[PDB]
Parts: sequence; C-alpha cells; structure tokens
Amino acid sequence: GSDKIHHHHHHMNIFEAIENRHSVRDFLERKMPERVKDDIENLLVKFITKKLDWKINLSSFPSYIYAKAEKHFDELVEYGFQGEQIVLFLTAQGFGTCWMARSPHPDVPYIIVFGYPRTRNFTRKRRPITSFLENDLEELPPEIVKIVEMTILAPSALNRQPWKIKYTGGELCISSERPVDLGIALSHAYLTAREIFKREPVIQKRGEDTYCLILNP
Repeated sequence: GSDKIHHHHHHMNIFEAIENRHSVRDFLERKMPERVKDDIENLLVKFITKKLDWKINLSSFPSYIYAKAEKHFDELVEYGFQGEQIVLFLTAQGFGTCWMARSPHPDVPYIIVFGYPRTRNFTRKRRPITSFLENDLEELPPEIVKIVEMTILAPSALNRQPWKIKYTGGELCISSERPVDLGIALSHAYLTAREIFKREPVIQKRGEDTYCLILNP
C-alpha cells in the first residue's frame, strides 16, 4: 500500500490531556495495532520508588493495560502514579480510558481499559475546589490554583475524590486513605507543576498517607 510518512496530529499538552480525559466504557474497535503497544512502551514514566512491570492486552475487547502490585500503601500509590501517566498519554493519542477494578489476575488492583470513544460529549461532576483545599483559595498564587484545578479533574474509584490538598509555599501536599487514587492525583500535580515551572518536581512521602511535591526545586 501507500501513505504519507506521517500525517500531522495536534499535540495536546498536559493541560489539554487532563481536560480531555473522561471515563469511557462504550467504545468502538476501529484500530489497535502493535504500534500503539510500541508507543506505550516508549513512554517515559516518572516513578517514586520502582517502575512497575506494565502489560498491555490487545487480544481482548476492550484492550487493557495493567501491572502486578502488592496490597501495601506505597506500592498502590506507585500503581496510581504510573498508571495515570499512561492514561494521560493514551488520552493525548486520542483514546478513551476507564479505570476498572476487574482484572483476570488476582494480584492486579485495577485494569485500565482503552480505545476509541463511541461518543464525544461527556459530563464532569466534581465537588467544589474549596472542599479539597485546606488553604483559602486566595492564599494561592496563580500557578497553584492551576495545579489544584488540574489535580481535581483526576479520576477516582467511584468518583469519591478522596483528596485533601494543602499548599505551604514551597510544596503542594496531597493526603488520602486511598493509595491508588492518591497516586492518580499526584500524577496530575506532578505533570502540571513540571510544565508550569519547567523544572522536575521532587516527590516525598510525608507520614502515613501524604505525599508532598516540592514544586520549584
């Protein structure tokens, strides 16, 4: 056959990926080559402690990604943190995603199913930003308002949005009893802060259920 070497595609930045990421259960089948497996494998992923062993199944409809994780707090934050990086990458490639607590393997916390959306439109229900924030919204400089807004758009199991967020000047801290959801939200804060400050944020565990991002290290 014949074809252009590359047709151009709009590169969506991190803000657009977060804003265009929606949970989709109803998909098409139009395409899912090994090329998209290749694309995922080449994705540079940030990790806190250890990089997980991500697996991609495209011999099932829907297609889904997953990895084995231990049922311990830090490893599940890792799963959420790395997993949402992949979700956002897939979003930017134009794929619908949904975090599924399904798994045919009994040591996998969630799968991430993906594919082309049947539908374009969606709805986004989130509690008010002030319900998440320990600070008065007015105590936040404009960069931080943006990071918090992008963090709140993160998905969470059953949309429970289990985050408490605190800005201290140097750091943005997210606490949650739900380690996977914590990791997911932390990925949004990390990726947007990286874009905003044009530096690599440092992620540090604080106490039992909090991770802080040193924003402009």
